[PDB]
Amino acid sequence: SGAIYVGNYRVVNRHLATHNDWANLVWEDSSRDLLVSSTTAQGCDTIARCDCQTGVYYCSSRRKHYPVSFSKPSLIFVEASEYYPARYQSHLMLAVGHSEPGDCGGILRCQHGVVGIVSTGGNGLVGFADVRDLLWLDE
Ligand SMILES: CSc1ccccc1CC(=O)N1C[C@H](C(N)=O)C[C@H](C(N)=O)C1
Ligand SMILES: [Zn+2]
Repeated sequence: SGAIYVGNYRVVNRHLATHNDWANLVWEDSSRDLLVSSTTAQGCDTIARCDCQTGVYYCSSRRKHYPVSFSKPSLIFVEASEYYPARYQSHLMLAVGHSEPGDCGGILRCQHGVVGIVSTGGNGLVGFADVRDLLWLDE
């Protein structure tokens, strides 16, 4: 679980969005596993606008932060799951690091701000949905 709170927006994994997220929907994209809902309170986070490929992410299944080197956002095949058919997920960045399904929502940050959230993983891999291209999150 986890979310980004920026301005009057809440960014979550689309597959973990609540009934309240859908009732306050701003934008969603199944191919990216992202959903953005509106909030009444002002957020605590800021978004990176950069091309960093290193950063630190929070791993709830270890209660720890880990440093990572990750690939640039790209179209990657993700096998069928409880929430999606087998498909290509876009804007996904992979890295070597521990993750389990419940780690989705953990934030990845670089020196410039929030980069994205955990969205996929595997046998010693962790994948992050990028948010740096969503320029409208800052206005
Ligand atoms: C950190 S996730 C992880 C980690 C280790 C091993 C397996 C996973 C699960 C994972 O990769 N999923 C893909 C995700 C998606 N973005 O399509 C939907 C997730 C779901 N709950 O249906 C399953
Ligand atoms: Zn950066």
